[PDB]
Parts: sequence; structure tokens; C-alpha cells
Amino acid sequence: TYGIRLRVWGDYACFTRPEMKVERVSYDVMPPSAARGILEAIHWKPAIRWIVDRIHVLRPIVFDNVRRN
RNA sequence: GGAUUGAAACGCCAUGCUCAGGCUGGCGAGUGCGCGCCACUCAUCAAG
Repeated sequence: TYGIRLRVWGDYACFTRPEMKVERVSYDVMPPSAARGILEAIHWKPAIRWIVDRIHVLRPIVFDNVRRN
């Protein structure tokens, strides 16, 4: 009818919380800003503006620790 | 084609387990013990 349905998946993800940005702590789920970014990575033009309706979480929320220089 | 608290981001440089120390000194398989007691090769069949 209208709108889009795009499935995205991956082994790793980090949607850093703004208040724990140095020692990164990720959100439990992708925020709408991340969804916007992913959608624009496929197609975007200045004439058009993305709006995110919903996010579906299909896998359990699992965390992990990685340290980098 | 402006922005995915994003875009950029080595754990990295290097460091003998080494120097050495008999498994040795010595200890009869040994003392002894009938294979032995008996038993027909034998009853026959020209040489051509």
C-alpha cells in the first residue's frame, strides 16, 4: 500500500548512547536516527525527507565488550 | 546527495630456564628319582 519494509541484520552493532559516548555504551535497540542513516545509505535526495514509522526487534538483546586503541 | 552522538582511530615496541648431579654397593636352583614288567611271522604255493 504505502511505506517501506526493510530488514537489516548483522553480527555487530553499536548505537552509542550520547551520555556514555567516550566509553561507548550502545542502546538496546537501534534509534530512529540510525534507521534514517541506513535508509539514506540506500537512496536519498535533497528533494525528499525520510520518516521512520516503526522498528521491529527480531532477536534477543545481547551485549558484548570490545576495547580499542 | 546535508548530517546512522556519525565521520578518523595498532596494544605496541622487547626479554636463555639456566648453571650440575653413579642406582649403587652383593646374593649356588639346590638337594634326589629303573621305562619297566611280557609277546612265533606264521600256517602253503612245479621249473618249464
